Amino acid sequence: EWMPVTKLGRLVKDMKIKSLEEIYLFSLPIKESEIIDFFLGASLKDEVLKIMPVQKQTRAGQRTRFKAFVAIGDYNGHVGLGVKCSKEVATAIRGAIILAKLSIVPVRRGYWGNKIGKPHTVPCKVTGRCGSVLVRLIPAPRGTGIVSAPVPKKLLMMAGIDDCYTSARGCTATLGNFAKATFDAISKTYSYLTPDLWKETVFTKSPYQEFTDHLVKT
Amino acid sequence: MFFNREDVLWFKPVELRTKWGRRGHIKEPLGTHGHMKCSFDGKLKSQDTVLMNLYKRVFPKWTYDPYVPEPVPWLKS
Amino acid sequence: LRYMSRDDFRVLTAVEMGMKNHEIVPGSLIASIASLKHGGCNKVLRELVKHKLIAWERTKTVQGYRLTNAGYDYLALKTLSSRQVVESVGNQMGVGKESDIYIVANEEGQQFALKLHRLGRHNVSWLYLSRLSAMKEFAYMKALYERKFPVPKPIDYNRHAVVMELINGYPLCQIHHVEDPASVYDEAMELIVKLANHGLIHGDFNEFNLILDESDHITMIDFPQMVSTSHPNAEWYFDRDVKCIKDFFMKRFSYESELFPTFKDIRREDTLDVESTIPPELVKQKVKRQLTKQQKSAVRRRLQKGANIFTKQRRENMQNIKSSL
RNA sequence: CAAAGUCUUUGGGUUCCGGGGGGAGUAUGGUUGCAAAGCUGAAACUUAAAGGAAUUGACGGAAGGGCACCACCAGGAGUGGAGCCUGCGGCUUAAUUUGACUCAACACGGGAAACCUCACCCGGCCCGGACACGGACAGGAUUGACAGAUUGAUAGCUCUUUCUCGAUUCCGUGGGUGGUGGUGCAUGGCCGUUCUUAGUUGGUGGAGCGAUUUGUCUGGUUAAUUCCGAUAACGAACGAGACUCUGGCAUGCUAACUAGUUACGCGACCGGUCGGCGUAACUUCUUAGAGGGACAAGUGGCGUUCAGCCACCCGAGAUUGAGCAAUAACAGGUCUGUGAUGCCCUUAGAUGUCCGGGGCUGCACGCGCGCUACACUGACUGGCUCAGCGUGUCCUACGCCGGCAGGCGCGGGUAACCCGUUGAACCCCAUUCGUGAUGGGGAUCGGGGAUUGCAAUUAUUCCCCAUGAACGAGGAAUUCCCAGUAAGUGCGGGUCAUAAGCUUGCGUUGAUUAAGUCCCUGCCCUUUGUACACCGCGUCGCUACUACCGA
RNA sequence: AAAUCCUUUAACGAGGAUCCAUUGGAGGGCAAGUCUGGUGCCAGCAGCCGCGGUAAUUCCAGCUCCAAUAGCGUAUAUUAAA
Repeated sequence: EWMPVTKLGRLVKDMKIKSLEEIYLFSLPIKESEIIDFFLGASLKDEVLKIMPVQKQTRAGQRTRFKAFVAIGDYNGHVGLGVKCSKEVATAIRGAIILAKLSIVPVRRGYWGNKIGKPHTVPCKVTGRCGSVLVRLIPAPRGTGIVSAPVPKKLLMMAGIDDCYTSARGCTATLGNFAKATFDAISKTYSYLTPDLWKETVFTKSPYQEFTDHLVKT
Repeated sequence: MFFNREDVLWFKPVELRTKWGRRGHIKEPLGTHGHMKCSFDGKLKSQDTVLMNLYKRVFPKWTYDPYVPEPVPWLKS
Repeated sequence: LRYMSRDDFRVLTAVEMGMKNHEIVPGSLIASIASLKHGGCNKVLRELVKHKLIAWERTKTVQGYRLTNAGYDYLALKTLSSRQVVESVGNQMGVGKESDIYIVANEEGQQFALKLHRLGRHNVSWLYLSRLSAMKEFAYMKALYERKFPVPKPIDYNRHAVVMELINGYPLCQIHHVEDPASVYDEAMELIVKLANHGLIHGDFNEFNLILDESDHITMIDFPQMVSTSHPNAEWYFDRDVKCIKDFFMKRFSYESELFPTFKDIRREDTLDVESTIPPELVKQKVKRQLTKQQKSAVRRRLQKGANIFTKQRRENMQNIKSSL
């Protein structure tokens, strides 16, 4: 059973916010796991990218605890990536999943040649720079598939990208930096300004400012 | 391993070994029958077998004849 | 007992090298300073822990091995075996508080006495304090035997071990009767004056530090406590030892003294209180020493990678994690 | 780092220069140099790494901090020295089983074992080898056995003797049970220690690529991540604390013939005394239930007026004592407590089991736990008197008989009833000896006597005579301890057929000294620093094989 | 050219002990066993990391499985990975 804490949460609970897009439009922070689990529902699958065991230096000596990297993805839209460290492995996993649901970003999907059908590729060649790992995504023609290292292959697949030429530089072996780089690249797809978004943005009322009267009752 | 008393006393300086790899050597003989106390490096399994190695030099028999009979043609069984 | 007679010398001596500088010695260092055999010394250590030769320590970060009480003892006997003084073990053992007395036998079959110092701060300091004790005791034992005193004959010293002449008797504390009390008394009184003549005071000259040989001959042992006559309270320690013997013979044997020796004689005897120019053959020697040191330093670094225990701990947890996923 | 920026959204011009570490900036050539040298400059071969930044703090031979009578100081009592009781080694022995070895082994294994226990040693017995299949076997497979020999044994165990026993077997193949057999370094559980010392761990938020950090802290204060309070933290969970038992106090409450008191009547003897006898008043004594009570509350000092500390009045009490006890660990103990157990050994001339006998207890010795002592504040001898925890079908009273160990007979107690008013010992009041190996102290032994039990010879214990020793307060060293506390002194349980010099509890007499410190043996905090470098093992001897130089 | 081979065709030619599929591997990289026996820092394996010193997931075997498949290993030159 879910009982929301945030204003956004309460709105979500009812039917006041229709999609996840109204949150992203006003760049509000999603602080509760349930909001994502409500809108995308069963469409969110996940891949455990890695379980690396680490031994934590304690005054009690050494004890074993596991670091989980999980990339959650609703296909044809939204990715997220989580990293958690815990005593059990299952705990680590679920924590990572929860954490990765809080980090769900939309990706802009573009076209390679003429814009016929549904979008399949990265809209323009973007990059994701994360601590000596430099990931570059490049628009590929339809049906090429994701030509990449296994990890950004996963991440791009769960983003709903069909085809992308990847190229990585630097110490790509350290998984955290690699995955985080690719996530950072994919986030940046919406942040890139093309000629497509040149029209002056007419401002709709924010979820807060629109349903103010309904938030008086709670 | 022995059956007399002075059988054990004869082979006193012979260092024992063991099937499970323990390296020992005899101490006292006790019985009038062949019984012996033996020290070892570690503790023995009961499932074990103690054994000593004795050696002599052996030289071949003098059976030399240069004559050797002509064989019949060889065949299989 | 001592069956193993090759690799056990080199590995245990390598512990003693690390013991003088540091506390618990890591297994990485051992193989570098024991360069004769590489890799297979870690199974020797596992045979050393079977006996009371070495102890393991894995505290928090400190990983390695330290030398034990009995393990330090075996090293001296292994050295005394090479000096041809000790071969087999005699069983008459007087277990004391400061030292242990072990009867030893040589190649000849001639039985001698061996002292092993057991001072019991970490065990590293305790097995260093016993080192200085044997060197000090052997120093006095040599000093008195050369100067006509009735002491055990010094033979050899090894780290904490002292081999002495086998004088077998009973300590004066557990003596019922002496056939001639007067002659024994005068013998003992002479020995206090003898030491004072050489510029020495025993300090603790009691019935607990005197042994009778067939109730004829008084033997003196235990010498780390001795003081100089230059000391301000020189006559006090002199008179306390006199009164200790005066009263004892009056108590146990009922002999009262006719002679009262209080002579200060310093010193009529030895003061024992102090107790193209370079030839090609040299060029060869010098080039050799350079080439050995380059190879020895590289072998140390090869042996320092033995960590084998660190890799074993990391592998166990990874198998548990993958199965649970 | 305002350049080290304007770099995968990569191109303002341009010079030099690096491509894992070594070998090596070495050889060789050239060239410059009077020289020392400089510039230029390899390879063969060897090696999984050389290293740069950052981050926690295992260890400091860091420095500080704080902590503890298993540390000290101020002290009291000892041990260690004697004699003995028992444990360990050591050594003889058929065997003198075994585990345990600094605190964390050594009156420990409820380990005070006559047999049993019992594993050890000697001689013998039994089968307690379930089961499936084959062999045999009913014209009996097999079982039990007097006599006599042998035999310790009325052991048919073997032999003669020839009787019973009716498939209940027996021989083998496998192969199941069983072992106080091996491994505690193959395991569980229980326990010991680190540690009786005090923390451990999330969740969410923040910081960082990340390891990580913040929470968990300047300061004061506390046993303390405790508290006040400061604040990128805010909240938790777990344990300590909050508690369980016990003790202290109630003339208040619920109650009593299986504890009573008071009183009356009766009795006895000089108004008394009686635990001598029965009714009524009731709970003060006694039991035991609820509910109180003390919380640093009151007042005053000192303390960043803060947590608290100190002092005292009221108070019974202004610390009662224990139990239970964390995160993690030691390759701590323990197959010898388990019908809890894995392998391995031994399984029928057994390492299964019973039987008889011994041993575990042996003795030149060291090491330890402990009792009795070394006397005058003492012992002996009378008289006087006072508890509590308990246990009881083996405790026991009461009559008699034997000095005494103990016997005889009758009773009570399956229990607040009987022992038992539990008439305990030091202690108290008189007599004795008097500085001495003494009447202190009783070892070591000779005789008898009585119990226990199938058996007391290796005295099981207990009594009564003798014998009557070392022992003169104990060095070096060390042990324990702060208020009904050390120490004296008995008692009761456990152990036990017979038994406590051990132990676990109980009281009774009852203190001196300190209410502090970090010196000591160690332990605990805090603060700070941190991921075995270099300079000081060789000599000769004959043979072959490798690679250089060479007449 | 003459043949062969292929193609085309009479007859015979298929029940798993056959008309039987191999080579490498099975800790990680890297797809697939904490299986069983043997060995006991030995023999050996292992490109690299490493495995073996008495429970070896890494050796030699057995069984089981995986990758390629009439091919599959190994050494070397070289290209991408760079």
